[PDB]
Amino acid sequence: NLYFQSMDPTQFEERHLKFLQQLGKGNFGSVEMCRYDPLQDNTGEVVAVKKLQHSTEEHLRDFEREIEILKSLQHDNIVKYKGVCYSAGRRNLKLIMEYLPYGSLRDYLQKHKERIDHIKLLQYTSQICKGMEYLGTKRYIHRDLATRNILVENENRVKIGDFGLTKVLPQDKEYYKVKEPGESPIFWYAPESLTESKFSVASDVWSFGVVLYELFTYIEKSKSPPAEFMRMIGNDKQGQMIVFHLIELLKNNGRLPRPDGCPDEIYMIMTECWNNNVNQRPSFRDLALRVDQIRDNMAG
Ligand SMILES: C[C@]12O[C@H](C[C@]1(O)CO)n1c3ccccc3c3c4c(c5c6ccccc6n2c5c31)CNC4=O
Repeated sequence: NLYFQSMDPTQFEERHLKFLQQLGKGNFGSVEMCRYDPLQDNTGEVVAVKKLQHSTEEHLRDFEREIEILKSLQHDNIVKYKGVCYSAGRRNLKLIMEYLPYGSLRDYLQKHKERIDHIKLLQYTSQICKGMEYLGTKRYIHRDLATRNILVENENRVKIGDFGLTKVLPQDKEYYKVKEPGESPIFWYAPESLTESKFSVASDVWSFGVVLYELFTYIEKSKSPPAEFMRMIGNDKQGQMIVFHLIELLKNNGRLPRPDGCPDEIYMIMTECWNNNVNQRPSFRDLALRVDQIRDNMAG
């Protein structure tokens, strides 16, 4: 009460934050490209700005937690927090981040196959694992690992990007039980996430296996996890029947197929991440080491 705590409201003043264009839609909000030009001389820094799509009291509270999460993270493979803009005369909140020119990893794989080979895919895989190791040290569960939520700075560097679903583990437990679910990326979910609403570092590892799958399909049409799972379930199915069949499929060892051209060793990593036994999944530290040893064990 007596003394409130707030980010520096003069760091990014709304009157110097110039809207350039929309960048995309993410968890609970949208992202725009702006220029922050306090010397109004057509210089300044380009930045990315996240804003809520539905500014309810609950969503604003969740957004504050998301902002605090990102601000607490400093890592080469996590998108950089820059600050907050208290816009609308300090009666609104927007998140300011660094601008990463190539957008989502999902879109980069589709648009820039000319400069992607397996060496680059393994490099991105390694970087993703290291960012996830770092999140683990803060007891953060990302909860939406997918190439749509990873960002590309340049052909040599990717960064985990969208923290809209991220949760902090309770102090006394190794999982977070979500008790108000909204829109769920079910084709990235671990089985215990589908059946018990339990999220953990190990469920992030499951989803990382789907990310690895995505990388090695090169976002080829018809190979995405939704398209492949729907092909296995039956493209006709609708509503909850889809979830029922997905759960039944995963519990009895149905899995995404090996992508064309994917080495058996990379597919085996995917398979080990996709273990119904939560405790037997590898750690992100195991995965970073194994992937970097594979990379290092090539000639050169
Ligand atoms: C919504 C989304 O818009 C596109 C990619 C994206 O993640 C959607 O796939 N998107 C871009 C498309 C083309 C160029 C740049 C971006 C971009 C950026 C960010 C984000 C970001 C941060 C937090 C949540 C979502 C974010 N996006 C971002 C984003 C953060 N910094 C960015 O440069």
